[PDB]
Amino acid sequence: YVGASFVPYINWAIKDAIKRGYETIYFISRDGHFLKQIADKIIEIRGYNVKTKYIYGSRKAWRLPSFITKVDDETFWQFGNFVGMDSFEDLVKASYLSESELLSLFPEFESLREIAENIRKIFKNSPAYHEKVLAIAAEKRKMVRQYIQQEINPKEKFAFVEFWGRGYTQDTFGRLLNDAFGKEVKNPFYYVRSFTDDMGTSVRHNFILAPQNFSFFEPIFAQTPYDSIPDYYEEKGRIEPIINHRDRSVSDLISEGLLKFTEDYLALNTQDEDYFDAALSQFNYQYQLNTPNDQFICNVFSELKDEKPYAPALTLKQLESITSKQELDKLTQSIPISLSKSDVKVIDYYNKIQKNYNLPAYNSTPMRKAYAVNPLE
Amino acid sequence: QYVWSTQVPFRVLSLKQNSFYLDVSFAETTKRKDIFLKELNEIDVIAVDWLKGGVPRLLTEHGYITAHKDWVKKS
Amino acid sequence: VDKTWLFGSYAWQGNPKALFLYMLVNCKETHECWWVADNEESMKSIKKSTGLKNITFTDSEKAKELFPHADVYVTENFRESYPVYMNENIKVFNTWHGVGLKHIELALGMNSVLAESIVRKYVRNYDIYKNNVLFLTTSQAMEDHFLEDMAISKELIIRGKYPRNAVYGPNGIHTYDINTLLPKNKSQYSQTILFCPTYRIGAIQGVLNSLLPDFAKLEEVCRHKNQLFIVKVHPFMKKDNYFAEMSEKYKDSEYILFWNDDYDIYEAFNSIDLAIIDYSSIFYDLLDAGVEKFIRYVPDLDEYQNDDYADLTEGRIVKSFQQLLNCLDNANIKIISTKRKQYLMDYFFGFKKENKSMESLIADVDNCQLQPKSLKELHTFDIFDTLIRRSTLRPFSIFDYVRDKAKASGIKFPLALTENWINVRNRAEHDVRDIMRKTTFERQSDKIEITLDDIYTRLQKNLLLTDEQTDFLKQAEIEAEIAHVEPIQKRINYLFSLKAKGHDVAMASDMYLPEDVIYKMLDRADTRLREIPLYLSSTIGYQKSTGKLYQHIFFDLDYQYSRWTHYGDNKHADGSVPRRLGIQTAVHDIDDFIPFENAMVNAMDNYNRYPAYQLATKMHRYRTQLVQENGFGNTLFETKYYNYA
Ligand SMILES: [Mg+2]
Repeated sequence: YVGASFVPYINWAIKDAIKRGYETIYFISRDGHFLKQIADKIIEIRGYNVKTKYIYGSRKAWRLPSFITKVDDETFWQFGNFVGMDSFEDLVKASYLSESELLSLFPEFESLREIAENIRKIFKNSPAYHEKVLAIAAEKRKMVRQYIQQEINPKEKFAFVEFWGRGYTQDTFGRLLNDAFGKEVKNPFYYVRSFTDDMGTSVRHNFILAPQNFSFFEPIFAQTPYDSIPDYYEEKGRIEPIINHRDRSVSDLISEGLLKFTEDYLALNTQDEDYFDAALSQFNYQYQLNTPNDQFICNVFSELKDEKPYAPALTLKQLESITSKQELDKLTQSIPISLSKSDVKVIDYYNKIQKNYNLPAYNSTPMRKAYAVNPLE
Repeated sequence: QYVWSTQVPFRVLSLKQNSFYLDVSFAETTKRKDIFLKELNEIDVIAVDWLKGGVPRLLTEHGYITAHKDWVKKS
Repeated sequence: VDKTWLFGSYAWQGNPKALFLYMLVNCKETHECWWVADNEESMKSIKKSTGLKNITFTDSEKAKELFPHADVYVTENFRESYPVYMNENIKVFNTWHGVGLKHIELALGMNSVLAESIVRKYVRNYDIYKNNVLFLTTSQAMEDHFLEDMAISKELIIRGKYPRNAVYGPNGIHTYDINTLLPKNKSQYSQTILFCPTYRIGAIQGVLNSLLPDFAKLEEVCRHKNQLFIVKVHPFMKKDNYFAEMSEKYKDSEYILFWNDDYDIYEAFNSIDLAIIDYSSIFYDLLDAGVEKFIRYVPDLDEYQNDDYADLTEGRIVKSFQQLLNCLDNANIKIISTKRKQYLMDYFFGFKKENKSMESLIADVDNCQLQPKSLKELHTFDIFDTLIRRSTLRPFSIFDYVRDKAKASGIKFPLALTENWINVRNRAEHDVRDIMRKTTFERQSDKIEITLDDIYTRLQKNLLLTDEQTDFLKQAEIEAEIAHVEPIQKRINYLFSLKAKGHDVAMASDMYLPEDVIYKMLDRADTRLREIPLYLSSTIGYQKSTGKLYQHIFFDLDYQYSRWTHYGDNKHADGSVPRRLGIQTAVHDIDDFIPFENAMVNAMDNYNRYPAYQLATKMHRYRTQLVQENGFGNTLFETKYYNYA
């Protein structure tokens, strides 16, 4: 499953970069670990002439420093920094400012310790806030600019290979590139898909041209053996990313499988390797995105810790404690998979309550294992 | 059993109290409930629109009516 | 009793209520007056609280008796629905809900949160609005403003006073004694203040908490002066927890009284000495009720600034809570100057000074003559599968054709593109659509319609195609769509018959093709169609599926129509959605294959799919002609179709 999901894409991207004349391919933090492993294996086997490098970063480590001369209005939009708040800690963290330092400017905010829209508005209305954020950003940008200048060779014709996103992170990183190299630096990003046109120096090469949402695959990438890069630091006069490691077992097995699959996949007798990449990708993405009762999507994928599972099975009392879709999303990231994993009585109760609580309609059947059925012990 | 003509418009008499539908499907949600075709009244039919199957519907300025011979009659 | 008047609104309030009470008192012999509530419980509440007996409710047997032969229907709004049995010649006395200098009704446009409701209201009841609504105007300025913002007949205007501002005077009407609601008798304060703030949009903390943070200091400053501070916040403001908290903390205070909204505050205007207002229309009402001391408490004047409030509102300015306290304690607020009150009263209620009375208003109404005009209708038409169709029926047939041309031209294409052209192109279109939907912020626009150029740009940029390939494919699709056009002659001739009857007709279509390609297709179906107005989604950016194209049509045309009918094939875009906008729909069925034809087409690969489309469409045309042209019976049709196919 994970090979079909990743390897054909990386193959397409590597071949497309060789075609477009890219000399170096950079893989960005977290999402780029497995993808760079795959690309290295492909280049080794096929003997392609292209270098690969790994770059550490993240939204948190790159958004604030990207504010060169202005704070992006996107920061105050539906997908800005004040998006996803669930508690007061979430609000204080999105604000960039401490609870005390923030409540000093917004006493009205002392309460609650629509709402998000008004919060974004009040944030947008303060020029002092804008200038303070700009100062903080110009200060945090020193280490990011030095990291870029030390890790990325600007005299080459290079590109970046990601997996999924809106494209705003790519825009901020391209702004950081321009500030670090002092010129209009074309940054092309490879995605499986993105929802935005080319903007400024950001160029976007997309693998699949279909209205599919690949956030689905975030759990797999979240098995990378270290947390999201929070920021940078300096030692030995060199800038380095803060890396707080995690256990390597899951990522070890995932990389084992991915490289086995790469070997097996490059050995296939294809009449047209590009067409097979495209066809296998189409089939595999369609299947994994529209098969919530699949044995392995149920028993393996949806059980990956994201630490709580991505879409675990549901219990009758858990559904008795819900009354909205918001409350249920806190319980699982995929209602179809969770239901396909739950007992028949749970499914029947969900059906009973869905018409009233306005929950998505469950249109699948319980998962039936297909191979290694029953306990093998 | 269906009353219709290739030559539109054409007058029809309402044998029974006939309802108006805003969709050839004659689905409940498309049946008008604000007004109806009174029994023994006449009305002009300005178009004949056919379902996917083989049943005709007679369009009036207020919506579709049935073509069944027990409910309408060409004048 | 000669005349019969019903009065209606969503609440026991307003000019409807004022005039209703004044007539039930001073017009018991010349008019029979009833109040129609929206439901039964509303009537029960009104009757329990007021003891009147001339109260019925909508669709009540009393209402079904009165409405068919009533004389006047008094309202404070352009109602969203009117009783279907309401008499043909009734006089809709629309006594508006306030005067001011803000846009309303049709002026709110398509960006308004009430756009759908406005379109529904007007599409439904334009005949009533234009031929039966006597709108009450109070001054020439207000009459001009309202005639600009609304669709009312200048001949049916009624000039006079606002009944709710001139009926509950000292010796006038009162359904309740004010002293029974106050801690002390009204003469038991040094004065009374009425605080009427407005519901502000962006409210981190409750609108009330931001305006009046510390109620303890307010009550202290009111005791020190022996004032009665009466708080009547906006309706939505009453939902906040701070409102209820402060109402409970001072539920039995001698100076801070949270007005019980179960009573009409207008009845008490004559008892109000001071008014603390911000941006609400009620100010003018107060000015018309005799109030003369005004405090404009506008802490949020920074927002409304940078855009005249100064010249058309009275009241000393106070922007800070501390300033409001200093003003309430200082007791330095003079009565409105004679010249300024004369100015404002002229500007806003000039037609008042014409010695206008309540009975004068009732006479002007009753003595009015309805001279209605017969209005034209509007008829919009879907294009694809309504006025025109495809010689191969299914849309994807086009794509098939295009692929076959690509693969046959000699220009080399990528295998993934040729062999999989159907999926490639359809999924690229839906991809571009999702991109539009997800980039409404980045584009600062709610329009989300795509164009053919967007689809082929996506394809070219992400498949690394040459300009030759992309232009070949795009021109092939355009030329194929044009060459496969066929007319649906009966609906075209019906459209033009409608136009010849004097109705206005137009076409509203959701399609990515450019407007010129659409016009070429129409011209190949029927040249006359080129002269009909066109609302193409690709040109406008709004679609019928979202209903936005219907709103655009409503606000773009000079809507003067007695009825709107939409003819189409889509159960949603041309049915559900338009019906939600109050539009009468005539939705027919799209052409479609039957089992044998479908299986034939579905059984072919790339080499044989287009001719299979041709043959299946020929079979469909044959059975169509047999059943719905020649009028054959079941057995004859079945025999002929079998022998053929
Ligand atoms: Mg259509």
